[PDB]
Amino acid sequence: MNIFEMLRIDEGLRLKIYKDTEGAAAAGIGHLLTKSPSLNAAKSELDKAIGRNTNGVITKDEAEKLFNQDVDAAVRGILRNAKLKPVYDSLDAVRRAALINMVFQMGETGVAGFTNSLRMLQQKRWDEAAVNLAKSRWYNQTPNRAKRVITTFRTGTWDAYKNL
Repeated sequence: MNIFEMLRIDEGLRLKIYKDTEGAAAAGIGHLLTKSPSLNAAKSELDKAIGRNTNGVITKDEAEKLFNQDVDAAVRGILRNAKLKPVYDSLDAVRRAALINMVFQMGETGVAGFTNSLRMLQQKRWDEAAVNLAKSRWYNQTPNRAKRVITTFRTGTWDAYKNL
């Protein structure tokens, strides 16, 4: 199990533009295209991202290419962030993947906002961090995914993804 397999499980794979959990236009493996409600705006962003006229459909190879770029961008996003880098550096390899998962899902700005949880993660207060991470719109909007991520932060193992 690794970060690509983990996010692949949480994001799924769609070879056509689709609305994500929160209405935004997305495609492939959780690749956010636009918050805009325009199907034309989303299509335009997809063509731009892929470099060709997709007409809203992409191949598996293209979904994966976008996926590699997005994971890479999530990591570098974490490493350039003053609030996130310290937390990331203090974590073991499995928990680092959990932090990357969150950033991939809600952006470094959103995650950097989980101030108290980050502090708790830094101090390695796993169970307190888990409780605090659950008191969020994030958890309430996407409970099944949030608990797999929270469980990963709490235990330091891949158990929450093992049964999947």
